[PDB]
Amino acid sequence: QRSTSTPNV
Amino acid sequence: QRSTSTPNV
Amino acid sequence: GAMGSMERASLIQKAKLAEQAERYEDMAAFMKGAVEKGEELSCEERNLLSVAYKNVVGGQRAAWRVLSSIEQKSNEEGSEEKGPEVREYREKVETELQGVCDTVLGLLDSHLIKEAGDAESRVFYLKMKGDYYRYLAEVATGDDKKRIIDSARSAYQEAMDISKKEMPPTNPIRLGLALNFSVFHYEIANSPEEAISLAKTTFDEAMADLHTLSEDSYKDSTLIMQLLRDNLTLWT
Amino acid sequence: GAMGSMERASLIQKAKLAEQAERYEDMAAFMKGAVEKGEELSCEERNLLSVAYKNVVGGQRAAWRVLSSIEQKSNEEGSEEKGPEVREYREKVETELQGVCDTVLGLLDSHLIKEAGDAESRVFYLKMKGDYYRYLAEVATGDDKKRIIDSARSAYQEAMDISKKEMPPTNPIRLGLALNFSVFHYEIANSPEEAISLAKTTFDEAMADLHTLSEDSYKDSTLIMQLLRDNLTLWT
Ligand SMILES: *CC(=O)NCC1CCN(C(=O)C2(Nc3ccc(Cl)cc3)CCCC2)CC1
Ligand SMILES: *CC(=O)NCC1CCN(C(=O)C2(Nc3ccc(Cl)cc3)CCCC2)CC1
Ligand SMILES: [Cl-]
Ligand SMILES: [Cl-]
Ligand SMILES: [Mg+2]
Ligand SMILES: [Mg+2]
Ligand SMILES: [Mg+2]
Ligand SMILES: [Mg+2]
Ligand SMILES: [Mg+2]
Ligand SMILES: [Mg+2]
Repeated sequence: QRSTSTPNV
Repeated sequence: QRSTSTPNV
Repeated sequence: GAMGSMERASLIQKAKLAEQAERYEDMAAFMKGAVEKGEELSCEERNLLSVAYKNVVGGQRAAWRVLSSIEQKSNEEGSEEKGPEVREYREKVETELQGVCDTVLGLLDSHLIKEAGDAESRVFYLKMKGDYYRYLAEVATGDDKKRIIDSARSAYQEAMDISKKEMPPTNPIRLGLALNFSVFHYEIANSPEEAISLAKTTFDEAMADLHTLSEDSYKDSTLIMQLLRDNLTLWT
Repeated sequence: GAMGSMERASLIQKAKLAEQAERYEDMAAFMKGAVEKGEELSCEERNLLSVAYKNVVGGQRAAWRVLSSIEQKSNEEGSEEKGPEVREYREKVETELQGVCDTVLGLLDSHLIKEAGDAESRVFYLKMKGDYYRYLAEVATGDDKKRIIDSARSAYQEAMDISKKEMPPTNPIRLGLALNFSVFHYEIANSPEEAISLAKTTFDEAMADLHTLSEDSYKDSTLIMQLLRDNLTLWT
């Protein structure tokens, strides 16, 4: 599973 | 609500 | 054609890859290239063509509906009329949608339909022809709205006539055709009673033939029958 | 520029419409047009630019990962090596992705960053610069992989330095920057301990400043803090 970056919403 | 047509899958 | 230098088999392979990658505009371009090789399409290849263009036009239809709704709300006395931008952008998307439909109709006319001699192929392509005229009808307002509607009706009717003569009532192509023609009647032709009658007769005649099917064919047919039932529930 | 004839305000309005319609390639084109008018962007407009390009590149990244996976599986001894098509198509998508990154980096270099004098604007654009070098890094294999990685690091570091001097630890731009830089460290720079340390320190320093915030600002900050926590849970 990939790390989470800043989303759009 | 709109009628359902033949889907892709 | 940008795809003229690529092998037919490579185009088909890349269409399959594009599908996996959810790159439907690429998928459509690859399949257009494959059609333009001039050879007839197999069942699997016909499905690839359909999936690709349905996804492309589906995105366009969804966008057009969003923009049309905003435009209609904007063109009223309540909030504010914010200049030409919503109309301009709706028109842009509309024109792009019409272009995609014209492309698909062009492939069908040059020369998929005329070379299609088996029932499965011919009905499939005539259904597609009906579908893409129906998508044009969804956005038509001018001098040709009636003619566009009649073109869809005529394609669907020819497909129906062949399907009733040549295919069992459970055949998934026959079922999907009837489903879509019933949607045409309800949503486009302002003929809800025709829509309901077609859907009911199609469902019932399929039900009566299910006993002839293998497990896998039963799954295929009943999945489409469910959609007929969903529409009948919505319409009645 | 295809957008050179359109008013700035019309481009911004159409970007908002495109967002509603989920037409992110259009949204990006409209926002590129707006940037190319030469005026600085507002906060809302910076967000529109980011949303548009993140969605476009996000689709490309997802597609590239699917194709890369198929390619890697194809390039083994087990199934079958099916000629050049997977590599060719992965390369096409890769090149398109690199092009989008180059476009965004170009806007930042000409001339968003140099005109950005406020902390919020400058940090925002430097974070974006880091992000799009990071996306280039995800697909880089050649002579410049190291240099691409260093370019991302340098942009993120400059952004961090400004953010620590000029913004509170709860500022959403500062938080999102730190989040993304921590992802860079973990996923790109092979520095998981740096990633973990940055995420933990960022989270803790934000926690301690939450008491200063309004209800709405609290929501903004804590939403990003949750993402830091999710990564820390994944990484440890
Ligand atoms: C052999 C041939 O031409 N087959 C086309 C093939 C039939 C099976 N099938 C389906 O059942 C679904 N889609 C369609 C699409 C068009 C028509 Cl006319 C009928 C059915 C797949 C999911 C919904 C039903 C795919 C196409
Ligand atoms: C004033 C200004 O430039 N604001 C940018 C704005 C900050 C608020 N915001 C967010 O919190 C989300 N997205 C981003 C995007 C980039 C950065 Cl650096 C930080 C936060 C919106 C959903 C996730 C957080 C939008 C952008
Ligand atoms: Cl427009
Ligand atoms: Cl290719
Ligand atoms: Mg050949
Ligand atoms: Mg008023
Ligand atoms: Mg028009
Ligand atoms: Mg002007
Ligand atoms: Mg073998
Ligand atoms: Mg390459």
